[PDB]
Amino acid sequence: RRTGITTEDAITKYSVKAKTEQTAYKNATKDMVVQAQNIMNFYSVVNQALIPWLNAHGVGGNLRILYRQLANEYVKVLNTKQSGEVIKRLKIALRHKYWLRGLDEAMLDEFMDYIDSLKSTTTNYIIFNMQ
Amino acid sequence: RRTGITTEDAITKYSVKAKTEQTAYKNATKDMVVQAQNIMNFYSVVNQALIPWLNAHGVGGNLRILYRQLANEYVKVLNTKQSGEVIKRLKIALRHKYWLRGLDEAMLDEFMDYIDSLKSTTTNYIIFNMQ
Amino acid sequence: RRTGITTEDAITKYSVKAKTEQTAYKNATKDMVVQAQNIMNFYSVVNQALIPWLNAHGVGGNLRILYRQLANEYVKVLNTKQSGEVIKRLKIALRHKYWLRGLDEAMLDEFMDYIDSLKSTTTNYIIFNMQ
Amino acid sequence: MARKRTSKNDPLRMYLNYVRKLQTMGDAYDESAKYRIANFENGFKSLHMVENEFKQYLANVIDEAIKSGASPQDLPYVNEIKLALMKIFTSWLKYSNEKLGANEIAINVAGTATMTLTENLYGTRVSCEEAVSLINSIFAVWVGVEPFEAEEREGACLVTPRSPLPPVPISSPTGFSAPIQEVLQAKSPEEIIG
Amino acid sequence: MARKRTSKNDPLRMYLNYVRKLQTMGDAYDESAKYRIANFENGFKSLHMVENEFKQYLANVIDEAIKSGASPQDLPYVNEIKLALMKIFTSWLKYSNEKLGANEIAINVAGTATMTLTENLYGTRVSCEEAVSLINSIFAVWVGVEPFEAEEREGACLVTPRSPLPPVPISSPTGFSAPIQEVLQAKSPEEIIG
Repeated sequence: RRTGITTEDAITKYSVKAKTEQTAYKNATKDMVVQAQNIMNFYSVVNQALIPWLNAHGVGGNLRILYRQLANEYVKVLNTKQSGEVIKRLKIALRHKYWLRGLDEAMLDEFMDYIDSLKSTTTNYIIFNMQ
Repeated sequence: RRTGITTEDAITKYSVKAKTEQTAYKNATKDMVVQAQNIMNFYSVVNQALIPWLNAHGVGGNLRILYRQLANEYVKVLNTKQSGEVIKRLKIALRHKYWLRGLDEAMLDEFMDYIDSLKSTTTNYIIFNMQ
Repeated sequence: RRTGITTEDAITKYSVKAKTEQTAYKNATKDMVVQAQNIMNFYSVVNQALIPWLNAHGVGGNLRILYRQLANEYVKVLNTKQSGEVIKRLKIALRHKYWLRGLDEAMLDEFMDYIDSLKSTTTNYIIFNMQ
Repeated sequence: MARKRTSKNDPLRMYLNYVRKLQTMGDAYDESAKYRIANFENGFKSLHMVENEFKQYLANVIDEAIKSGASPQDLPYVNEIKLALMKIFTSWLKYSNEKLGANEIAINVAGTATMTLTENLYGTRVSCEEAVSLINSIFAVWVGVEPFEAEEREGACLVTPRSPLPPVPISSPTGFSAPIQEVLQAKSPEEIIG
Repeated sequence: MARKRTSKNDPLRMYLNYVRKLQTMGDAYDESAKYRIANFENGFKSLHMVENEFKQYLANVIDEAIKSGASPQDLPYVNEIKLALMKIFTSWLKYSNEKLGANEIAINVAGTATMTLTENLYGTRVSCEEAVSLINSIFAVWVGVEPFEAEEREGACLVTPRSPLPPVPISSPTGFSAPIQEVLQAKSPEEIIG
């Protein structure tokens, strides 16, 4: 396929596919039931490592989300299968980015030293089983 | 058959064959079910050889695709049944082509030395079985 | 029958026979099912002898077809039941013809020495069986 | 159409895709009839005109050779040798029917000349040099070129071109020819079109 | 389309989502027909025009080379070498069919030139320098640039650009072309539109 496509062609696709995309979402519910426990695995392995750190290092209520933004982006980079040779660069990239959004670096050096216990989350939960 | 054919004849074929080509796609779904696991074999044998190299040699997130462009074109040339006497020429052809799209040759010499562990992928998955 | 026939008579035949020729093609499908595996025999016995030669003698991707033009015309001359006393003439005829279409003779002498392992392909696959 | 993605040389996939699409070929042919008939209607005229022009100009060249005092046993050209010369001229019709250049037509017709004059003039009283002189005379009548130089250098005869060759002076039209009864029984021009 | 959230490299999820959506692809194709046909209607003309323009300008350049006294055995360009040159010009059609800049077109066509002139001119009588001179002559006919410098520096041939390349002088229109019978049999313009 190309790239360069007009504004009308994409709108024409999205408008005419409405019936098929909703009758495909109706089957994607059946598929989502068994695959949805990656949510449970994700928040288990993130809260089990961040609730003691945030809770005992002294950060407040509503800044915990900004720290979750940092940790969640790091876990996304992890479970797209990317090991330490890219992580040693994306750690200082994320450090500068969330310093730029108003955090304090006396928290950030300790937090970037802390996030090496977060790992990959998502697995597969549908086996083939031809029998 | 010839080659030289007018613009109207090809459009006349494609416009009048719509009913038969869609009722042939409806049977090609049944054929695609068992043949579609060449996708699984392909990405298994490509990721198993490229995820450690890309992951430990230090390349980023969004350049991994350009490296996949190189490796995927090499695997296509492989599984059209073409062994080393053409590969010893297409390696330097692909080296110049993806150098021309902005890569670095200090990556390319090591990567062209690396891609000899990629091999053919596609097999057949429908047996005849007259009984 | 004669030969010399007007332009209108042939067009009159082809235009009026449309119903009978399409209802004969509808039965020729049933006949084609069992006879179509001469395609399989043909490409098996041609690829099994040409893929190592083309693949290890160094010829490229898109010239393999021109070599297939030569080999396929030789296999047609074979399986119209024509043995060596005509082949010793048609080999040098085909050598001059595909030299004239831009090949190199340092490939052609070795290739004409190579094509004596190609033989006839087509068999019959419908037995009578009066019982 | 072909899969247009990769070769994937495997004969069993070939036969199995053929068996899969035999349940659609039988209807696509019935659908294809409606333009099949008109394209043959205005495509067969080129073949029939080039075959009549070959018959006529071969007869003229042979009669001008007989008027020079030769015998009709010297130059047979009866049934199969005329079929050979019609093979080379019909391949000239094909490579002119595409929009090919002049020398590409010349060398493809030279290759077909090599194959044809290799096959069917061993054992039949007619040397290759006389046949190639006859072909050059017919092209001198048609377009006035005389392009082919030949040799009997090996056991077969080999034809190579000397000059580029023009395409056939016959245009294949994109008409939609209607009967005279449809013209006379109609009431309006748009009834003939529509 | 893709999931657009994360990569999640796992082949079994790929095959399983494909098997899940095979019960909807077979109806989405039937729905897609109604704009598929019109987009091909006004998209195939660009291919057919650029292939005819290649045939014509290659014929002109080859005939001007023959008028300089060369032989038609010196420069074959018959079936597959023309197919190589059509590969590079059709990739030029693609990268011009997007709204890309000049040098981006130049280096993508140079990469396709590298791959094509690497593959199919080993073992066939035509050096790479003559082919690249021919490509530069055809671009001198079309847009008058002559962009590519080449080398046979290794066992393959390598093409690199010297100057930016303009896009193809052919516009792909967004028409809705109606038959002449629909024009004549109608009673109003809004019956043709509506």
